[PDB]
Amino acid sequence: SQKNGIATLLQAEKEAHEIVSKARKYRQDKLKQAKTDAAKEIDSYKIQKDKE
Amino acid sequence: MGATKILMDSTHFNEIRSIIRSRSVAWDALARSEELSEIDASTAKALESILVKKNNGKTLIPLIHLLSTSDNEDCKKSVQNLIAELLSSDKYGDDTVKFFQEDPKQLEQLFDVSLKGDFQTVLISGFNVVSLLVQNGLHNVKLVEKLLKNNNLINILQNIEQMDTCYVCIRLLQELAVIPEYRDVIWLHEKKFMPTLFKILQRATDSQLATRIVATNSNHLGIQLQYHSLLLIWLLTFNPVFANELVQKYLSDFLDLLKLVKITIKEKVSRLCISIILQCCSTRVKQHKKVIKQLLLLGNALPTVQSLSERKYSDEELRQDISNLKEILENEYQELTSFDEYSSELKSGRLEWSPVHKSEKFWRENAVRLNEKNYELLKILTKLLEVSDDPQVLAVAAHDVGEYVRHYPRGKRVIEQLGGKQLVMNHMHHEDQQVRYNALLAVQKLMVHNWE
Amino acid sequence: ELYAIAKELDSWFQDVTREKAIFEILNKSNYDTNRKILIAEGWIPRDELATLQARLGEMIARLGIDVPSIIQVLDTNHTPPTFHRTNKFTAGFQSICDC
Amino acid sequence: LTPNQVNDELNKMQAFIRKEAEEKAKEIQLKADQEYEIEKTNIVRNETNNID
Repeated sequence: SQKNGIATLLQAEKEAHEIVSKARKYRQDKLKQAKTDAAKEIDSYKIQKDKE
Repeated sequence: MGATKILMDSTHFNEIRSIIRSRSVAWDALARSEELSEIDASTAKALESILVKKNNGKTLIPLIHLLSTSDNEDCKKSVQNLIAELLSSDKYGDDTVKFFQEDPKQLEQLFDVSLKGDFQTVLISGFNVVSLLVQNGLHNVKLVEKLLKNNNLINILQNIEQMDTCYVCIRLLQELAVIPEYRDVIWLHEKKFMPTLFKILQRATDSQLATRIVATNSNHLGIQLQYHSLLLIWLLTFNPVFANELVQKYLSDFLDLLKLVKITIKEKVSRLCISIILQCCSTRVKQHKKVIKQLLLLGNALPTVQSLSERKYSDEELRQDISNLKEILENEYQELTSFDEYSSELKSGRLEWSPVHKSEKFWRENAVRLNEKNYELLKILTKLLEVSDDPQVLAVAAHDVGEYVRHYPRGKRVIEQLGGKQLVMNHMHHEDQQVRYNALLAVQKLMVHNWE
Repeated sequence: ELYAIAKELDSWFQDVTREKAIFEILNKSNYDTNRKILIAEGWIPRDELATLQARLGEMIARLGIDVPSIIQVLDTNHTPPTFHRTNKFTAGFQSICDC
Repeated sequence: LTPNQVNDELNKMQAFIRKEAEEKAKEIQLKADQEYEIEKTNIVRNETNNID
């Protein structure tokens, strides 16, 4: 209907906005994860080279 | 089980399922009638008997091997797909992953009892197994080797008049493509399928599927086949070097893809067109500029660029897509301090209608280049013009002479050194009315602004 | 060139005028940026409503994707106008009457 | 027809739009993953140059 149709449209709208925002937050988290993983792996690799 | 869930919105998969699944027929009398060991059929029957929601799941494991070397295609497909879904239904055996895991021998053995029989048989035997090679975490890298060097399924995909087949085959192909390290291996087999990937879009090019004058072009949701195809073409968007070469072979169809941005009303379709063509661009790989050069050479998209620019579609992803697109394609467009390339052309002896040939945005003042040798740099072009009558070069040679004299009104003396007006009127007396038009333009503008 | 082109420059004039008009039809319409199905309404007669609520499909038979249309039944406060007929033969009479 | 048909059309189109937003967000998150990987790559490459 419409008395609840408008509410359903609002819920679909907030669903879309929330999912895209969560995706962008995951994007920034991917950037920070790149930083952290680079740090971890390169520390391990430095240990590797020094032991070698 | 967070594994693959495929094509739920579709129905052709559902029809090729229900054709043998909805049959609530006896699955026990088979072995008793000289088909198999009898307990196997008893449990094939118990499949549906235990199908009632029971909130077990550990009394059907061994049956995988049993249907391996069967010799009567009557008692695997159905229960095969039934157990496949039972797995898919995330309610039975949600931890079947480990049993699948410790040794996939019971799985990789399935090849010879999978993707066999007729195309419908190939599907009904292959979809189930491939749904299970989606085992979260790593996935078998070895079965794919045999699944690809094979040729019967590919023969199934070779047909053009059937769409369900290629649709579903490459659809599951892209679903599994979630493992980025498989597009690589299949690359060498590119020439076998990528042309197939391109034929559908080439048909879509001038075929106006949206205009329903095309009776039954695809099922009401069938057009989504193109959507899935471009989905796959995007799934290969994290290895540029892969895109680097195959272009040299089929650049033309990739180019004329340009139309899809404006043609399709569907946002998805134009979106994927533009996104794919762009993401081909990357600082990652080499020669990542000449591609757009040839783009301008043949297509001349900039009209289309701004045309689509004026009509955005309220999609942020698309906003950034097109913004990049425009800037990346336009900033180089002024890569023309063309003394070097004009000299290269001069020594090349070949001329052609080109923005490199024609761009006044610099010629506002460039007679400095003309000043290298008594303005004779173009006199060589003039004498070649006299030598032959090749339309492109013949026209372009005198095309910009009018512009160049427009750049210096003082150049009347070099003009009279030219004194080609008789040649110009002759060009108004040769074929290809367009070049006659250009020659008239040159002579008229020249004389007029010598005596404006 | 003029001889050749005018023949259909006229046609382009007609076409651009029509495309214009359909813009303006859209331009007294609604638009929102984030939601993707518009809010709309119609002012066609209940008298001929059946044929057009059928031709929803015929129109969508020329573009069918997912929606024959969307039309939800609800009537708010308003004064419907009045309509009259002449059958192209009593034109003078009813024309003078209305004017 | 009936208001049920149009209501179902509204809801199915909403579901389709939500799927579109989900899949596009997934494309962007995967792009985040690629930027992740390449950034980590160049960082580790400079680190490897120095270490070598």
